[PDB]
Amino acid sequence: TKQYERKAKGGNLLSAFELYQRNSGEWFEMCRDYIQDGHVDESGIFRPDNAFYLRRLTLKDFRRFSLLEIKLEEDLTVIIGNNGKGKTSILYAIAKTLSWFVANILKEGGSGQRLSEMTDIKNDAEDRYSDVSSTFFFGKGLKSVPIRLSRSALGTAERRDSEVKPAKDLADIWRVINEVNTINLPTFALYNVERSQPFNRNIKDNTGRREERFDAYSQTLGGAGRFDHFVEWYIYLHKRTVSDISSSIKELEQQVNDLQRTVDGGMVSVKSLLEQMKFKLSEAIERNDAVLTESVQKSIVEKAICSVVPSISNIWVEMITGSDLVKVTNDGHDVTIDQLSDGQRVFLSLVADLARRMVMLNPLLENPLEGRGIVLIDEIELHLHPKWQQEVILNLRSAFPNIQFIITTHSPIVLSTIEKRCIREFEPNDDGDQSFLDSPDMQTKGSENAQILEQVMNVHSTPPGIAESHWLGNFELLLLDNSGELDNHSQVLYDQIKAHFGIDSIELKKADSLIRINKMKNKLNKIR
Amino acid sequence: MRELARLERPEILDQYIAGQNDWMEIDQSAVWPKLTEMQGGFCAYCECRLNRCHIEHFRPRGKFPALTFIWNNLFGSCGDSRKSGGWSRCGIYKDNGAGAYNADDLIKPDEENPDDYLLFLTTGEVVPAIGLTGRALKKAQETIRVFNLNGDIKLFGSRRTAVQAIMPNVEYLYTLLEEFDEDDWNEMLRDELEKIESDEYKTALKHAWT
Amino acid sequence: VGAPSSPVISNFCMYEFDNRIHAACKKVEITYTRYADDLTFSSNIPDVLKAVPSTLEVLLKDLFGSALRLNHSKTVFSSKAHNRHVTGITINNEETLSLGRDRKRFIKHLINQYKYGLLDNEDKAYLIGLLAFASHIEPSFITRMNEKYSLELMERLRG
RNA sequence: UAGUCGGGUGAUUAGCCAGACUCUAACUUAUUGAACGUAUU
Ligand SMILES: Nc1ncnc2c1ncn2[C@@H]1O[C@H](COP(=O)(O)OP(=O)(O)O)[C@@H](O)[C@H]1O
Ligand SMILES: [Mg+2]
Ligand SMILES: [Zn+2]
Repeated sequence: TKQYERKAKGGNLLSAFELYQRNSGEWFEMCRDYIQDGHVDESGIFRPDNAFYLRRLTLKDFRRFSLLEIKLEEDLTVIIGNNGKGKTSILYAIAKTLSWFVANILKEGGSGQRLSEMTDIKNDAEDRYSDVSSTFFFGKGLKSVPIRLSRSALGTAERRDSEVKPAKDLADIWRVINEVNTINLPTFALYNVERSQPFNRNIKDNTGRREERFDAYSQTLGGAGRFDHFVEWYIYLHKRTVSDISSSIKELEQQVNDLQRTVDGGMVSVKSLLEQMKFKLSEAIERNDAVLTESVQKSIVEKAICSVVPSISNIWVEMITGSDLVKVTNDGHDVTIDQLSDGQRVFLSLVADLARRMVMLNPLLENPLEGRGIVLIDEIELHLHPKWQQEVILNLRSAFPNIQFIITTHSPIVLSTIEKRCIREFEPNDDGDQSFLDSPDMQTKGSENAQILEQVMNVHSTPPGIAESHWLGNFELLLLDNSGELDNHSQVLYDQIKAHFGIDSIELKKADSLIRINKMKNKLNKIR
Repeated sequence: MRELARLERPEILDQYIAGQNDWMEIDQSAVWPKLTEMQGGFCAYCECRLNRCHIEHFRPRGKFPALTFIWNNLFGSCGDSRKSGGWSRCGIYKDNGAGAYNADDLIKPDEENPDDYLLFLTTGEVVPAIGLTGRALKKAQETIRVFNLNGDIKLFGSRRTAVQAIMPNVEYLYTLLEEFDEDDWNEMLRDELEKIESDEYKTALKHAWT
Repeated sequence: VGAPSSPVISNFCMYEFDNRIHAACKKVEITYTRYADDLTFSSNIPDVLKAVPSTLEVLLKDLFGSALRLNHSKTVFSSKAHNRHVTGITINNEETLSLGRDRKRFIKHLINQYKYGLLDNEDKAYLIGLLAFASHIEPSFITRMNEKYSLELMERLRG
């Protein structure tokens, strides 16, 4: 129609797509360019012209929340609060919404997930129904994609309907355009506390193919990842790379060259091995000579893992024992995945799973990890030592620069690495009637952990329930009661402080300082 | 908290009369510059730097509707009902969080010197002053409880940190008393005590220095 | 919505609602108007509009119970920091009603096409209609177009 | 910085120039009906 033509020529993606569907060249190319166009910035990072992220979330009578609004950052949002403030509820609400995009990218008219009629409606809500309303942005040509998931409580005779058509409309553009000519697709993932699990290599899932592109959407919002799928996929990649003869020739050529250098260096014992390898190389060359995309995919993921996971410097597959084993160099030692600590394994699992999915869904990017998507992570500090908590957000954002991260944490150490604008904080005595979340007053990025504890997390830097925590205060008060002179009582407490904290303790130095200052103040008073 | 000097009364309080008028009616931008002259851009009770700030009725408008448009009764307190919820000291807590209190048993900083009642330890607690009994103790105790001067972790933290920053300089000045003649050392202490009028938590810094 | 009586009945049914909310807003210096199901509130006072949504919900429940409800997804706050529009009309930062930059640029595009005889009859008719609307909302824009494009061209177009 | 407003240029829904704004905070919508603008009469 002429109206659609005008809007489409103005840059409206939905109008362009409608014109494409009715006529089924011009309009197709508009849609495809809208999705694929972008540029490399000054830092060498690819940036899509049309970004995709969650802008705003509204919760009505959902779990603890009567009516709550959250504005999200395009890049990173961190939600903080005490246990029971609804941080996980917020992530669950978002994950259910995203399930509608995933379902419709996989299948026309696919069904996403639903709010629970048993648990998700606020217990004391007079209207016995709940609403989760989201708005997504996809460039200037599609500034608002509104979705509502709704559910009525189990007894209730009126039933409240969800509104998911806009999600389906956008997902249809991705699916249809991709079918005609391949495009990069968005990644959606949820990593909740269920990501901590025992590993068993023995169990293999025989449901679908791990090399098939849309397997990247399999259980993507289930909370755990599929680390098993990663391992299967990685072994697959390895087998294909080893089976490619030219890379094997190149690898064999490199091995022959390395062995020849050793023989030239005076090690005559390896001459027999060199001759064997030269024979193997000649045979490989003789066999019918023809870069595997599988080889590149493998390299990308290996680099991602090693860059993000601090203790891991290398990852590879061994088959020589007679079973396929993934091995890693962890803190300078070669180990199996099964031998990693739970903290290392769980974090490895997260990154491996995420990297795999991005590689599969972004085949046309030079760096597939620069793809688009929304990733939710609950309790990012789970099982991490403080040392690692100081690196984790920085590493993730470096590896995945165009993902919108929505994170929850209880860690001041994590908060010390993040800007205040990214932080959303619950009011201290909330009771689930606060209308809008806000950022803290203090700047967290680069600040001391003890300050973040007190100013942002509302916790004393010294434990108030321990008597020894009050001794210095009591000591000072005793000193001031006796005109600054150490009396019997003040001396006893001084000795207690010395005995408990030690001769080199900060606390004792403070006590000493108090003595010195007060003595000098008293002397001044006497002179006057 | 500081001994405040209430000096001159603004013109607008003459116009509005209690009973007829409500506090929602009166214009607040007329009232502020006289308070900002008195209070120095710092809170009446805690001495933070005012940024989110409201006019506070020392005796509240519910219990004392007679004492409403009275220049004695008004003070500039930290916090705001409007901009954000759940403020946890000073004006806002006196009403909401501090439950039952007799307003007679509170330090009014325009009338009284607080320094005779309150003591600021360098560890960052505020405590009753040394040797108080009966009513003088009860005022010190209830002022601390009702304005939440220890119980607000944000405030307890900020004050403790502010003092602990200066305690190298306090230590170092009182070593040099040995060496210098009196008039030079008395000038040095006069200077440091001059600077802290520009600072947050000025009472607590005074007690550390003096 | 399609019935000729529905506008009248709907306005009547909102009469008491309008009375109450208008009165309430006037006390706090908020301007209130309703265009069918679209409610607009504006003020020069900071931090007063935040209370309005809660007030609305209570009043709706009082008057209509659960029959009429706010669309919570459609509640939007704006200021002179951001785009402000009311029923398709842009309010610019000089407090003047405007078509908006993009619409004005589009109209200019169509006039330029007409100047070179490139507009089809359908587009021409469209352009003429849009200019009448522009004349009603932003007459100064028409003056500017006359200056930019020759009065003769524009008269020829509107004849 | 960013986003927004938009006076100008520009075979013109783009790009570029100029100036300005900033309550935590616009996402441009729907007919044949109703109302409004214009044309017709
Ligand atoms: N349907 C419900 N009605 C009321 N309160 C609920 C409901 N479901 C959960 N809650 C409350 O919500 C909180 C759950 O917090 P959760 O979402 O796990 O957040 P967090 O991860 O920050 O603890 C608990 O305080 C629980 O009592
Ligand atoms: Mg019509
Ligand atoms: Zn205060």
